[PDB]
Amino acid sequence: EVNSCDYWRHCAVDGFLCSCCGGTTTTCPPGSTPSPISWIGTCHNPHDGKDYLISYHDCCGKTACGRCQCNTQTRERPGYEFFLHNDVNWCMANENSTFHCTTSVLVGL
Amino acid sequence: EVNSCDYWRHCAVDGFLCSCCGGTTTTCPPGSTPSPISWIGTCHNPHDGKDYLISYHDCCGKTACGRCQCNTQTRERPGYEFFLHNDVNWCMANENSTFHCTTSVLVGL
Amino acid sequence: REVLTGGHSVSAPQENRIYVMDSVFMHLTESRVHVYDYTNGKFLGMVPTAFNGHVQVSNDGKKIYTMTTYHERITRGKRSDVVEVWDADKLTFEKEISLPPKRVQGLNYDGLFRQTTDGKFIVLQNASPATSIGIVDVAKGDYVEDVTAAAGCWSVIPQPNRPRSFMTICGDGGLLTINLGEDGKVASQSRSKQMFSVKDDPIFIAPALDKDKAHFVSYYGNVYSADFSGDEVKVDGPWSLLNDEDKAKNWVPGGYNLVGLHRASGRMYVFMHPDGKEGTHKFPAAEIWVMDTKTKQRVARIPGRDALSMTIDQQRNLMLTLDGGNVNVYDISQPEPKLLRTIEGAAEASLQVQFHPVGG
Amino acid sequence: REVLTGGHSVSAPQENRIYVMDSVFMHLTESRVHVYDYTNGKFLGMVPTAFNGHVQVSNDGKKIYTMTTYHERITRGKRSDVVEVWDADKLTFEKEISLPPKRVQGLNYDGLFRQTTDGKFIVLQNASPATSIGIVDVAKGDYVEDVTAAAGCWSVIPQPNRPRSFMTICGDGGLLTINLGEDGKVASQSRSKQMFSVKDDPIFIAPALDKDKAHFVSYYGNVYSADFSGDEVKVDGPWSLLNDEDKAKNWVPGGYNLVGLHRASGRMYVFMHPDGKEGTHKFPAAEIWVMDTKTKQRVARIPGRDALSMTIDQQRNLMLTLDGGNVNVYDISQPEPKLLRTIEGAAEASLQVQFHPVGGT
Ligand SMILES: N[C@@H](O)Cc1c[nH]c2ccccc12
Ligand SMILES: N=CCc1c[nH]c2ccccc12
Repeated sequence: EVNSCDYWRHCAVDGFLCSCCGGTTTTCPPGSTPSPISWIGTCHNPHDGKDYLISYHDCCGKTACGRCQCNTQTRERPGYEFFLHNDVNWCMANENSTFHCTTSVLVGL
Repeated sequence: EVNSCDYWRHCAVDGFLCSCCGGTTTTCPPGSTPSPISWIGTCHNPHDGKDYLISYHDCCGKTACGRCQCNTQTRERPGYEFFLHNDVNWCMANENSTFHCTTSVLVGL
Repeated sequence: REVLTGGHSVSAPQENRIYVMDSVFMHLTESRVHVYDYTNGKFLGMVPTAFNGHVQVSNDGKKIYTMTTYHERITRGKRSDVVEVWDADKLTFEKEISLPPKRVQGLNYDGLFRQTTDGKFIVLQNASPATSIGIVDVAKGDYVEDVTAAAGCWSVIPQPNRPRSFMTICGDGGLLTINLGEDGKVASQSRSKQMFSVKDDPIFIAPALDKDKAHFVSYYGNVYSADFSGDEVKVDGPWSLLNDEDKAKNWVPGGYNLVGLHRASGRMYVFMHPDGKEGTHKFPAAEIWVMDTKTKQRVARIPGRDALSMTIDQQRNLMLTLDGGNVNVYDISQPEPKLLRTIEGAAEASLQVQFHPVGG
Repeated sequence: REVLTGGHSVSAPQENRIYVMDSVFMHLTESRVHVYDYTNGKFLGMVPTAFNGHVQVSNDGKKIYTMTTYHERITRGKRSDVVEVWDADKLTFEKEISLPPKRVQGLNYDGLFRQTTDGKFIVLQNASPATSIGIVDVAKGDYVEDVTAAAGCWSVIPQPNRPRSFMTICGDGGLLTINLGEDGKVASQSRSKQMFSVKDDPIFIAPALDKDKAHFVSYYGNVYSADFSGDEVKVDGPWSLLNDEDKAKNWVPGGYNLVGLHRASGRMYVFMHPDGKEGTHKFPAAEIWVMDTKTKQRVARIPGRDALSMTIDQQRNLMLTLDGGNVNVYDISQPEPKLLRTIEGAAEASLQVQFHPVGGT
């Protein structure tokens, strides 16, 4: 379920799901570094019926994972609403900006 | 017909045909550099029935062309007959060794 | 005996050339520009652009500019963000221009990497993630200005009626105009009134750009305009792309570089799809709509061929569309576009195609 | 509520791991190693290896060694050929060892990037295009010097019965043996008699490697043998892989890393295809044949699944095969191999898979 682009909390992922890349929804694959910054999505949880803030931190410093590419756009907005925008590399400020995969971290309601 | 892997002069090409890459059988695509060294193949001319030496100089210093990949092996031999061998990068001694595409240069009978 | 030679120029005339920016997202450190002849689909050559390159051709047609990021050991070591100048005909590297390590890394929207109308300055988007606009002096081969006044704004829309002016879209729903001096430093600036509601009717950043005005389409199919015939930009809108029947089937725009303007006629081209709802703003085109911007009504609609991005050549009356891998070539000399050919396999993952400039 | 973390180790234990060297030929500057769990097909992580990377695991199973080429600006600027040392469990970079700018650039045959039996030296093929063998001192993190004696030879076959000796195949059709000193320099050497006719019966370079001997197959389905139980290598062959029926249908070997030896049983594994002729030596396997090297008879044949390369695990009695993109896992504890599973999409363009070492002392 979590490895599917349709999984509820992946609603604003543009990238490869880290859970298909040797990591999980909340951990970077070995040898890849979390981004301190991210875009944010608001996603609806069909199970409990509530909406949640999801932080899409990237994992960085390794070349493209290539697995489970997703391009979902719920509530995503262009770069003049920068932290809602997912057509930029959220690895952009890491020590190494090479993009590896995207995580989907639950923040709160 | 020169863009096909079956073309007679391409009988020991392992790489992308330069003629599909903005070059010709005997010229490198713009901004790629010929290798001074090459593997050699002996190919049968289906018209006059004679065998010809073909020199497979690479074009180098640009990333993979990606078009018209061929892997033909007529009279190809392993690395202990080094200049008959096509599983190595004949760009290896160029100022930039990145492999772009392979030419098929007619030497003679 | 035959002899292999290098040093050759591109085999087709400049006027035949198009540039397909292939992100190669699956292997993004080996992005490149593929150069094609649009008249016959022939592959002419390529320019390597390392990690997530961006590309534009100089306004005078003589050079290709790329923007990219290197690291000493790719995935580790010191970062170098650069602009490179390449010869357009030899497809060879000429010069590297150092940038601060904050050039935008992101999908290839046109407005992230542009130039002034006079061709003397390259104008590029930065994100650290704080946004600013960077200015490169082409003659000097130098980064000369960092426009921090553009913080909280995004993308560059050059004004074709002024030599060194451009606009950017800001978080307040208005436009910031920057006028550069002959040294590339900001000479003056101005801010428009609110053009669109950011919260209620967000626009796509891609302009349908005329000589003295620009149109933008919104997530809900409205059109906004910015008139820059004067020093102060005048803004208006919305008008709707949609009639009642269109609304009933929930038609909305979608794509990336999703609009274009044919300047002689005023026709605006837009990728559209039915069953629009939250989250469909990047969907492939079901149709291309052709809008008369004077009457503010649709004049034609044609199959979209799943296209995501487009570009227009004014002088040959052409539109290219691009579905990520394939480029379609259309004749737009009459109100209904006519499909001339498709170039299959032009890229693995491209969201941007551009013609070689012929205007000078 | 949740917090993103890095610094994690590979989730499956070492004994489950395999390494698929993906050349990514279409984008050869972004080659990498994909780490998979062979028991369930799970992707575990990866190591980036830049332009045409090569890879091996340290004999002790602690480190991954890669070999690659960088340039300051990829397609221009100064060249750096390197070996890199990576932690196997964290999949993180630890050390770069500088090489002379002539490491072999080529497809991923095992014998281009190897190590001595004692693990103290990395032993690699150079080509400038003049050939030599390069020696890296693992403890020092240094390049030693070229083995120039190996000019006109190709590839590295370690001698599993000696701590720092290896062989290479030469253009005269014999083997050159190199015995290193404790410092990684050549201490002694010897050259065998001609093993095979280079003109009339060229061999594939991939050894079927035993502890004190190695077997090689030829373009025409013959087998040659090198026995290095003594200080001088004794060479023999050919015998034929082919019975009369086989010969009638023109069966010959084909592939890249195309042979394997199960040491305990003496079974040799070979990719084979029918209708052989000049130019078919790299054709995908129609079948895998299992040969008894003691009786010199075939004991099994099974579908090839278009495989091109293989590797054998002595410790778990397994064989992996690889068709360029997919990895097949076989139980080889009996004469007839049994297919356990296939891992689809393990690579885009791989000609080499290797197990994480278990045991092996
Ligand atoms: N989640 C994003 O960082 C993945 C991405 C989207 N567009 C990009 C451009 C360059 C690098 C990464 C990306
Ligand atoms: N003409 C042979 C191209 C080639 C064959 N194998 C290679 C490995 C690395 C780089 C290039 C190559």
